Amino acid sequence: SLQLLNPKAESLRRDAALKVNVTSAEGLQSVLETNLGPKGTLKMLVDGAGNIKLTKDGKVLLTEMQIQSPTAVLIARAAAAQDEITGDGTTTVVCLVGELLRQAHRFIQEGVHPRIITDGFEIARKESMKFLDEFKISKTNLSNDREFLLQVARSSLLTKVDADLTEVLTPIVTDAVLSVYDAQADNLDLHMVEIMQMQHLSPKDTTFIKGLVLDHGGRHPDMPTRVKNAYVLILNVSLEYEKTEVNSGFFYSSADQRDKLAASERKFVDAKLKKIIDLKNEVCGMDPDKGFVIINQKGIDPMSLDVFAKHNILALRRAKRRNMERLQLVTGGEAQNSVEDLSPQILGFSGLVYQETIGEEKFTYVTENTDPKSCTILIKGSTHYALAQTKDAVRDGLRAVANVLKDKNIIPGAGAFYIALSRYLRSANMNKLGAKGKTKTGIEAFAEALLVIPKTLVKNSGFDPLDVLAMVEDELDDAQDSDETRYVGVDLNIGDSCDPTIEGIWDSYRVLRNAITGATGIASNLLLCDELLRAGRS
Amino acid sequence: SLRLPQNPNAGLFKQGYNSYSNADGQIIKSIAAIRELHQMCLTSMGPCGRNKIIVNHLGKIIITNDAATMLRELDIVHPAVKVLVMATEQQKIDMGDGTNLVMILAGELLNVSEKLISMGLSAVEIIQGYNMARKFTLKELDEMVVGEITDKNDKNELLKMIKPVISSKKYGSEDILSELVSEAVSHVLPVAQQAGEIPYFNVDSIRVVKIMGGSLSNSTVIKGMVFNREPEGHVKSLSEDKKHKVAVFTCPLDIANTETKGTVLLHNAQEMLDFSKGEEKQIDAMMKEIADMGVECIVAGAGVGELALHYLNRYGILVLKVPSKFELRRLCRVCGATPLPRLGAPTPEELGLVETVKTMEIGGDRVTVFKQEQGEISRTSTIILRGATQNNLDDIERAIDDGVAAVKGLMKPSGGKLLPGAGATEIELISRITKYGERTPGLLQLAIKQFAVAFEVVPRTLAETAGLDVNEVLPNLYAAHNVTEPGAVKTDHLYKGVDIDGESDEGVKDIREENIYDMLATKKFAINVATEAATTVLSIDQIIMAKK
Amino acid sequence: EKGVSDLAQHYLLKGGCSVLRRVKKSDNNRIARVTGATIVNRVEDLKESDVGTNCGLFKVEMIGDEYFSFLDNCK
Repeated sequence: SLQLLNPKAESLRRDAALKVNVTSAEGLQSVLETNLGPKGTLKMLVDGAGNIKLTKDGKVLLTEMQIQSPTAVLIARAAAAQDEITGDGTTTVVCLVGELLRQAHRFIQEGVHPRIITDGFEIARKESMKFLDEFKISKTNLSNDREFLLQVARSSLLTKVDADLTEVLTPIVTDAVLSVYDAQADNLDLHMVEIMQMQHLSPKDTTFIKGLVLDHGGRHPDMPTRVKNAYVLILNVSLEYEKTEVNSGFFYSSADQRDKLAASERKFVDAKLKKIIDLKNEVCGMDPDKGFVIINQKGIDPMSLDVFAKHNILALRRAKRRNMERLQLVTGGEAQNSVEDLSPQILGFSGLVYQETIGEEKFTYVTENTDPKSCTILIKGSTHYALAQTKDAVRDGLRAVANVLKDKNIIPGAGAFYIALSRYLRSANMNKLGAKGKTKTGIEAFAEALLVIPKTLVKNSGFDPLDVLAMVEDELDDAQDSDETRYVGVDLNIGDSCDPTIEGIWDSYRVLRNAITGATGIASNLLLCDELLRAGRS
Repeated sequence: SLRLPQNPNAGLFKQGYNSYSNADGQIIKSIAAIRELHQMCLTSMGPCGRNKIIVNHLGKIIITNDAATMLRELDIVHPAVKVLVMATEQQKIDMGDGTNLVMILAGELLNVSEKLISMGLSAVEIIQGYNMARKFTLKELDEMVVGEITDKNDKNELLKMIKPVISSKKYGSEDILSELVSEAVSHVLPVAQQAGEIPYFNVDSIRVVKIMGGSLSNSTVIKGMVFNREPEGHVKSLSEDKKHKVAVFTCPLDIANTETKGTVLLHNAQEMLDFSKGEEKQIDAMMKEIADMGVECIVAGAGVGELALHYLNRYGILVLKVPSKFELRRLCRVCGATPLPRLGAPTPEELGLVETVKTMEIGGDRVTVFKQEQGEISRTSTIILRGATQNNLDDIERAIDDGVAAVKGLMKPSGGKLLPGAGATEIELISRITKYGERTPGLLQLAIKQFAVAFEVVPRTLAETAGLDVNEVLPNLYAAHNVTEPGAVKTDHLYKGVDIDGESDEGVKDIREENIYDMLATKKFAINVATEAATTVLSIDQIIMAKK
Repeated sequence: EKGVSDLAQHYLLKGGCSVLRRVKKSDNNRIARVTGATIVNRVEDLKESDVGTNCGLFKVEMIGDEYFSFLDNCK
């Protein structure tokens, strides 16, 4: 009846629309089916502009490649938002949504109404939350165990890269999150850790730095490159050509006044420079061994750079805005806007300050701080895409480790959480559950869809997913009567099971909680959509 | 039956998106795509290598055999080839040496990998085979090193470093090209022996000036920088000697103007009469303090007004225009001067020293001579390059830069660490990795043994480009390495290498007399980048492209 | 409501005042209702009677997408 409303329109409903959500999500999951797992495939994206994106992250695949199918658009926005808050779960939600639609599609063809199918999804998901309390293992942060943070960080590292880059980046991420933990217990992920792309040597040479690094360096040659003890002065005011306010200007009567009025431009510049000199007069003690540096947020007039060169003062201009907030955490001083009020207390402290000039760009390195409140991670790579591959690998590992220190609990990985829900939902009595009659079928479709992820891990290893899970179910049968509580994982190397606690495989708590909740709402809204049409004024 | 389903549910992505996976022989097509541009750089390898012509969209022609330079102007399509393209560019920037080795070595690792994949080796086991073999390769390079550069500067020792590097790039005459580069290196070295200071070197210090005409034998080395400039007021040979005092001003010479609304204000005719003579006294008062200091030359960084150039010709002061920045920055390093923005009297301690300034015709235009003399040594010397064609002038400029980058390798490490040349470095590693492959049990020995087979391209390329049969010459070279080591020490068989043309049959005795060697710091990063370049291609199971 | 200079934030920080990004007109009406404040355009006419009070808590929580600032009412 739509052809009467619009001259030209396209619509598909009932069985035509039922094949939209099932088939489109099947092709999207097949792209990320080989992605899941540490042995998963590696994909490279090359656009028409010439850029190269090489990563195993499923979020880059969705953002770079356009999707004409509207069904995957709902999945792409759900998988992208999962990586935003929790830093993980992009490929997990896609495998949950795409499979749950197919597992529930077999009964739709049998005549079961979609609503009573989606109603069983909420009943089965609420049980996963009640089981989550007994499934999680409590960890006390008062022990300050470093080995615990090493095994959790390697979960995301072994997936994105191999063991070569994993062993290098494991202590770097651990040393980065070590300074994040404080007596205040507040964890701030953005200011504590950054990603700075620089091409030097090889990607495997990436090292950790305990102090802030900047992209700028001294323009004047006489500026000391290496300063033993430097006092960092935070200045948010810029000395340079101003907007001048509509450009009123000067009018000189005689040629002697022309040069007399030209000296007024340096009157305002030298006015703020005398305050810096007066501040240097307090720290003048041990001047040859010590030093004084200036870091500015905005560009500095080259006319005034010769003033700092005679006093051996390192000047830095055009610095980032976020870097100004971290100068109090690294050096330990305070920020100063107006130069009228200056005190030695706001001056920072650094044990080593040096600059390494590579190519045309110059970088400033700061380290050896008494009590540094923040650190950095210097990313090195051979190629442009290598800088992005490490960027997506380290950043995804940040939220994984940071979420561990937020709560007191941790979730074991290696498919131990998905297999446990299968035996729980199938063996649970329906009288305790609020679902009865045909709604019992919807719960079985949710439990069977969770067993594909541990089977998806095996598909990348070459082993038969059906035969490797036969020994997993047989081990959990005798474990209940033997008075032994042990979680069974999946080892892809030997094609047998394993223990995530002994092997060190752990997963974040916020990732799986938001993934199941997010994937349930996506698949439920798709099963409840019986018609898909396109209309609009263009 | 008439029309295919044409890949149903393909509307998930745009029609321009294509999916290519390791299955269906696409990983073999990717390796075969490397061989298209691999054979291009094979004929360019060695001193007998052949240069290539590449015409860009703008019409500029760059004739060079360097793999890193040729891949810049070429438009690359296949994604995994860009992995090989960007791998050769990093080797040229970092070490400035061994660019053709990274291109050839990374391409041969994929060729031997085609047989490895056909036998059923997974992509994971192939990567682990190259990583374990590369770690053993880097350890054997430090064991096979012979000799050292020791002292920084020597007349003879600089012929064992820059000369073998520039032999592959525009071979021509040997001693002619080696003396021009080796002379400019000794000037930029601070020397100062026994003082214990940290040595320093700059790769951008030596500048190559391209001047058409003449011959290569007429080239020379100039201690100062050479520019094409026309003096404004007058030309002066400055035969009055006693050197000179020179000052450099990065700011232009002119009356200081207000940055906002510069305007002449005259209220009455009394101020108008003195306005014309007022500006003349301003430049006179400013330029008088400079002339009183004995400054015969002034370097300007921007346009200078005519009123300022008048009083400069009164005292006989030369005028130099230095546009942009980097051109003016290297001028002060020659004379040891510190620029200051003001037009006042410079500081006597910041004044430079240049004995003579000459203007002569070289390529048909007037050039200014900043050349220094024995005393009061200067830095950042330039090399005058004379040639008939401009195309040869471009690659020789890059050939000299390859020798300048080789000097940088004498600073950061502990020494030069000379390695046997003529391909003897990659050949000795074949017998060592072969023994290493047997010492490792398991299925990983397949990728380790084939990793040493990829090193056979170096002796085969030098023999093929020399007009010799690779079947007769190559097996005859293994006869020296098949006898292993005798019951007595002092074994010189490690100096055997591949010879170009001549009498063939191996030859050139021991390369120790030939003096051609290789750099250890170059071979370290050349193997690492070439291995990671082929590893990246083998680590990608599926390739996705857009728009094509 | 509009943008703020980096010079004005220093003298406000010395006295304890807090600076924020420019605010849309729609949000200014909701803030005045919660704390009982009155919108004051003229700084010279600012008085203690138009200052908002009875604010429960001021906190900022970290979320990857954007920052979030909380203003609680004393009810």
